[PDB]
Amino acid sequence: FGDDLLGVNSEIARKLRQFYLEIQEEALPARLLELLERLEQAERFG
Amino acid sequence: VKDFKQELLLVLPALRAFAISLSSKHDKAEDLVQDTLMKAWAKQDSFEMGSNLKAWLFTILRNEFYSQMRKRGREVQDSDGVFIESVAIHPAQYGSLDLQDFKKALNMLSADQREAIILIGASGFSYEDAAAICGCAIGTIKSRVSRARNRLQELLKVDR
Repeated sequence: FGDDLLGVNSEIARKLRQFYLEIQEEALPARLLELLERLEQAERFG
Repeated sequence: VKDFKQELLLVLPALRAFAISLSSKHDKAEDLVQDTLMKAWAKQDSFEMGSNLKAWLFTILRNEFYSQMRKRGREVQDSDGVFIESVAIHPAQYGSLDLQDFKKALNMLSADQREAIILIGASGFSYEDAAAICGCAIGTIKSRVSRARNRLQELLKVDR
């Protein structure tokens, strides 16, 4: 299965998904959420 | 409309993970996401209906990131002369993967290989969409993915 570049049964394909997941386990910074709220608020007054 | 905001909240965690994976400095990744959010909000009306929003957002972050690297590279060239590369990731909260080691392995890759393997192997983009993000051909992404994958296997000492 040479056309399978990522390797559906490879350990590296799994580790890539794991790394991506573990990063998202961490809390999304409040200032980022607060910024999003403030952007929406500014649109509202328009 | 609340709709664009709610769409962002869905993509925001993956967007942050992309920035951290891409960054060469641990304490600069979080500002990169912030700047991306501000630019995306301003350009939200230029988002083509029916297209990939995640790819649209990742493109903005990617381009802003390389823009920062070019600017920082000029300031380094006109000052001390040393680029600082730093890795600082809290240990895995859910599983057992050594995140610090994996990130260090990612940094051993070229800039093109690192981004390609993240977009394809982690971000869930198709070869077509990843090519559009990087502004290259599909064949280029595929070769970059293959080289990055083989290097990571040797780096992380995994036979698969």
